[PDB]
Amino acid sequence: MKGHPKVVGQLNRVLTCELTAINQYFLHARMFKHWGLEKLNHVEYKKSIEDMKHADKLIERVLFLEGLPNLQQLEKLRIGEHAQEMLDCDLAMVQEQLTLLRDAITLCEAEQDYVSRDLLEDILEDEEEHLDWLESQRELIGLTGIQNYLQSQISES
Amino acid sequence: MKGHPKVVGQLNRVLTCELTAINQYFLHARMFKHWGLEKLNHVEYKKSIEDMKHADKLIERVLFLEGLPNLQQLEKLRIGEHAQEMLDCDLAMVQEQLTLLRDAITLCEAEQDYVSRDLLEDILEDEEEHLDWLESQRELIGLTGIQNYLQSQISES
Amino acid sequence: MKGHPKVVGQLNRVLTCELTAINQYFLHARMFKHWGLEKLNHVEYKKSIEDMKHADKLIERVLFLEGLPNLQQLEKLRIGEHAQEMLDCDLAMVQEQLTLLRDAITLCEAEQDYVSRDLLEDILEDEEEHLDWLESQRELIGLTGIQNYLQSQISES
Amino acid sequence: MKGHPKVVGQLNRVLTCELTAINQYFLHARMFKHWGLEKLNHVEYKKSIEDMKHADKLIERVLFLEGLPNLQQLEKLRIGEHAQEMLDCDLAMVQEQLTLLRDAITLCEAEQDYVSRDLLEDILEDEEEHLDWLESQRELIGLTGIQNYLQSQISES
Amino acid sequence: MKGDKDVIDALNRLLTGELSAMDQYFVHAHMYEDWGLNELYERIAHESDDEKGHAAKLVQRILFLEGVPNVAAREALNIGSNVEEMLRNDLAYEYKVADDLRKVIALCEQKKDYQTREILEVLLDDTESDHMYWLEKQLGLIDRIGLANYLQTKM
Amino acid sequence: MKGDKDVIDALNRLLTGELSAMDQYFVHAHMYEDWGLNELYERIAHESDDEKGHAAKLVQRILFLEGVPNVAAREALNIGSNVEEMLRNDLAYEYKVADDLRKVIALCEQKKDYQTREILEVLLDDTESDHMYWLEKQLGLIDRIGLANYLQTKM
Amino acid sequence: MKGDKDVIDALNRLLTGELSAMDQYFVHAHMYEDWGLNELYERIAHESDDEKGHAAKLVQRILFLEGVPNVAAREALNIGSNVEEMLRNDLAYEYKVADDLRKVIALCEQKKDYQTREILEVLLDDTESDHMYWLEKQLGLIDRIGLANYLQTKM
Amino acid sequence: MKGDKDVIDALNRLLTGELSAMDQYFVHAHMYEDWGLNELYERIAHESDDEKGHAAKLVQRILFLEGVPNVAAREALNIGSNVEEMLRNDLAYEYKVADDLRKVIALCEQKKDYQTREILEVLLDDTESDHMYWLEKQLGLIDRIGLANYLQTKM
Ligand code: HEM
Ligand code: HEM
Ligand code: HEM
Ligand code: NA
Ligand code: NA
Repeated sequence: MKGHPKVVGQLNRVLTCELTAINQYFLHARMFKHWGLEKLNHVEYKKSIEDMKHADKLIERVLFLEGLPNLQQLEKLRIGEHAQEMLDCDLAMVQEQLTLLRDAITLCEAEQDYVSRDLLEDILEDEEEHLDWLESQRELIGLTGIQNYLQSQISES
Repeated sequence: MKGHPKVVGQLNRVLTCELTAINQYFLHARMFKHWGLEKLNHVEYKKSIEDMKHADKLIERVLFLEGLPNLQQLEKLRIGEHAQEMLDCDLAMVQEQLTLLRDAITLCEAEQDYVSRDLLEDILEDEEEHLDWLESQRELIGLTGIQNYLQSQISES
Repeated sequence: MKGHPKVVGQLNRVLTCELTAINQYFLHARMFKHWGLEKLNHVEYKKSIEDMKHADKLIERVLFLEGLPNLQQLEKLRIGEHAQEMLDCDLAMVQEQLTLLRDAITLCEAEQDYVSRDLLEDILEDEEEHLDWLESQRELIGLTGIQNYLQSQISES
Repeated sequence: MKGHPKVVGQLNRVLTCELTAINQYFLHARMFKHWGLEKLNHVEYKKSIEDMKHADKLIERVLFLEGLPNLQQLEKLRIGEHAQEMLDCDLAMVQEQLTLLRDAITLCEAEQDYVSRDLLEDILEDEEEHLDWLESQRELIGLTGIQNYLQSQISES
Repeated sequence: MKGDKDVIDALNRLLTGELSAMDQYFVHAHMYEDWGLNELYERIAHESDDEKGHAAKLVQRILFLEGVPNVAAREALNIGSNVEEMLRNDLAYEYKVADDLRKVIALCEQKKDYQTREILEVLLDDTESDHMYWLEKQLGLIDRIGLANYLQTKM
Repeated sequence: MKGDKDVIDALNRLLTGELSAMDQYFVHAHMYEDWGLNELYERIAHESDDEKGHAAKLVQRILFLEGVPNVAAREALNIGSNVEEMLRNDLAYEYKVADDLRKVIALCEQKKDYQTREILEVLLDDTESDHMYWLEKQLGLIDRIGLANYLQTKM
Repeated sequence: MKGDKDVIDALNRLLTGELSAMDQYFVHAHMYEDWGLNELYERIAHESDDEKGHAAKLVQRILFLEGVPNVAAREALNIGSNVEEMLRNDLAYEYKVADDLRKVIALCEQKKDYQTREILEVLLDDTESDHMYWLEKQLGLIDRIGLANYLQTKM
Repeated sequence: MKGDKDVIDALNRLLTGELSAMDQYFVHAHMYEDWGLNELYERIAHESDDEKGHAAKLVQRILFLEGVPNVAAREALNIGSNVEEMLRNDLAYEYKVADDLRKVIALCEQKKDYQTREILEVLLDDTESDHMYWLEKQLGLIDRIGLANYLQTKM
């Protein structure tokens, strides 16, 4: 089905941002593994796998809409040096990506692209569950301290 | 363990190339799925998963060697329009990446980095098994024709 | 039970034709096996087994009706040289045998031989399912070509 | 929850008596085992285990009521020389302890301590089932004689 | 509940569409079976069953909204004579159904009838992601391997 | 094979009948479900499925006989407004289908088309022994226990 | 995230509605059990549990949106005295909840808060397709079989 | 049976208490979940469920005693802002519930309503031995290990 050019452009931009998220989440997961923080590894890895599924769905939607998926471009990665900075960078990226998703859902509704909108709404609920998790982690660092919080991440389960 | 700067640079370059391979293989797998060629989808997807594992191992090795994994840079993607062109682009990328791996193994041996060399040798055997598969596919297209070859890819198993 | 002489004669003629069908179908199945066309082997063999069951039922009915089953006579066999000719010969024989079955069912109804008629109606439905299959095969040869059609018969399942 | 001082005192006195019961029942069970009366062993041991559970519940209740459990004091033990005397000593102790439990239940009701009263009522039903068993044993000794009664205790089951 | 009158009219037009789709997929599946193309027969028969499920959902929604479902009306069927023509007719008709579903989803959004909106969104998701996509893949495969190779895979 | 032209026409009229039966049983089952009468909903829905099976058999027979199945034409549906009316409409329509099936069985016997005869005999056996009999039983039960007791059993 | 202030107010009004629904369904289920009508007791108790699930989802959404859930406020309960009155009160209250849910879904669409929109769309789908429809079916059954037959099925 | 009027009034006050407890434990469990303190979330949610069970028992008893359960009234909720405050509010409210339960058990003993007495004795046993004791243990642990160690165990 020939999709709207604006919808394909928005999907390609959400795809760029999902790929940037995959890369940042995997680098952060492996930086966490390198420090022995295994539960943070596990969370960031499953989140990178999740954005992997999201990018897969966006590529398939852009292909179905007879567009050209743009896997070449990536955004700038925010790689932190320590756990708090990495969590803040992840938070900032989730927030930017949620703003982007909301703009794309608005445009998909304006163009009567309703299955693109359903796709983007699944991506939105997932990204906003991870936003919830990151805010929980920040509150936990504020509550128990960074040393106690990091001690809880040593064991993966 | 503090690794050699040259070995970390070579590992980071092999990492750039493994990430480029992941992206190209996934785009090609989903272009194949979009055309109903399901067995080609499956092969290219498992190959992208394999280069995914390779990039994971390279990131972990660069981190263990107290280097900074470079997940930001990617090489130029060769995306084909039809099956033969996509297979040729995959072939060209495997060949370039094998040359790179051989240079990195030589350097790792010259620096007595033997576990880096073992890592790169596993990546080499995998990449060169996929080189074998791509050459098999080209011979099969030459033997049965492109229409017969593509008909064999319709069903995933 | 003493059956009508006309009904026993018709049953004996349908029996001659069922035996001729058994022989032709088995020769054709083994000619197909000799050429490596295994799925055609399997079909023609199960069809010969089916006409075998039909001849068994006709013999038992002629014996119950105090007649003499005639297993000595056979009709002329149409043995083809290639797959299409063999399928056409099978088609011609099914059509002749269906005409015969319809005449016999008409006569069985005229003589109030209703269980003979039920027997012949089962034979009719079976022969006319095989007629359907042969017409399907001819349409498939017309659709995919003889080389593609024969390639689909190489593997038995 | 801060409990009434009178209720905590009564619970501590019931606890002293439950501990004395544990000690007397275990000494009697092992005196029975030493004589080969195994079923009497088993009964007196399960009764000592039961008073063990009772003392556990009383300690937990005195602790919940912000009191100090008194496990130091014990009452005088009535240790018999022969089976009948041991059963009579057990009977006397059960009767004294039942009088104590009834006084404590009355006081717990007067102080609106209703979960203390429920606890003490479970202890009362248990102690009074053992009173029933001891009276049954005395009637059985009167009915079958002491030699026949003791012969029935040789085998534990 | 009492549904909007325009929403019930649009649901009834969608019902006519789904019922015509059912008939066309039914006769096409059986024309595929008559030709020995059992894989197309099975695929198109399952799609006729999915059209029956969509029509059931639409009838249930029209009755819940206190409307009268119109199962008597039928659109003109476009029956093909050869495999490519039947696939192209199924694709044309899926395109028309998707367009009409989008119009009715817009109408349900304007009329605040959100639940009809999600029923029709599930219908549109099936129409696009289940059989329009499959038909486009099939026509692309016919273009790539040829019609005789394509039909050979469908036996 | 090449079927008799009259036999294919009669098979196509039977097909129109079966398809109209399917539509009527479909809307009636869903009208029963809308009213909480789930036992009637399930029974009438399974009868619509049996009509779909009969229509599949008729379409397969018409295609085998080298005819063109007519799935576009539909007879007028007689939709009831209350339970007794819908049961009586289903009964009237089963009666019409059975009469038309008998006429076509006679025709298939005259035209020596015995296999179409047994296909239609299986269809007539279902029409009589599966749902005409059931509908007569249901109307007799309504007469015996009353409509309010009868509908109470159907929930 | 920081939710829109109007979206949190509307979510809190929906929460008050769901909590009042829970209380009303709770007391109605137990009034049904007191009368031996165990099928209505079980149905209405499960609906009170579904209202508790909806209220949990709304509270989670209000807390995620950095609002303060209001579980203290309660709307006036409309408790019936006989079965028909309690069913009609439950229906009136489901109608009010569905209307208020539609208003809040419109508001979430205007305020770009799409995720609250789908949470409320799931809530509206339950309200319509789970218990408003069931209540309308029950009242129609009371109309068809009578109240004494209807109550006999509910024991 | 016809229960004593004072016993039904006291049971209704206990019901108001249990329902307010349910609301407070509900919002506190979800405030714990919003903060990543999943162990407190799960514990306090299960306590809200136990309050729902107690309220069900009280409503059943009030209806059996031919009274009218009051599920509309609610006491003022005391919602904390930080973990210690919410635990202390839950403890204060458990203390109030236990005091009120003791008063009603005394009343049921004076009014010879023994069965209400054992229902309330089971409720008091849960209130004391299930969650008042747990809350006192939690506050003592906060005093022993500190609040940051205590909250670390609750994730
Ligand atoms: C730094 C780059 C990446 C790394 C290191 C990486 C690593 C991985 C790993 C280790 C797995 C699990 C493999 C297995 O256990 O079988 C995985 C899964 C997957 N990846 Fe990636 N990946 C990367 C980028 C991407 C990209 C860019 C895409 C798509 C555009 C992608 C798509 C997928 C998919 C679809 C899966 C399957 C999900 C699953 O595991 O269930 N990946 N990745
Ligand atoms: C009067 C003629 C014949 C009759 C009535 C007859 C009947 C039968 C029957 C009833 C079976 C068993 C079918 C089953 O239960 O699955 C059978 C098996 C078989 N027939 Fe015949 N048959 C006849 C002639 C022939 C001829 C001429 C051939 C080969 C040239 C043949 C080849 C076979 C074979 C290979 C089997 C399988 C052996 C087995 O049952 O394990 N038959 N036949
Ligand atoms: C303050 C005094 C005591 C208390 C509160 C107490 C409590 C308990 C409890 C609760 C059990 C486990 C029962 C069960 O779960 O089945 C137990 C087991 C036992 N007790 Fe005691 N007990 C006390 C003193 C004694 C004494 C003085 C003896 C022996 C001279 C004794 C001998 C045993 C034995 C042999 C066991 C079985 C071991 C096992 O549980 O596997 N107890 N006790
Ligand atoms: Na071929
Ligand atoms: Na009745």
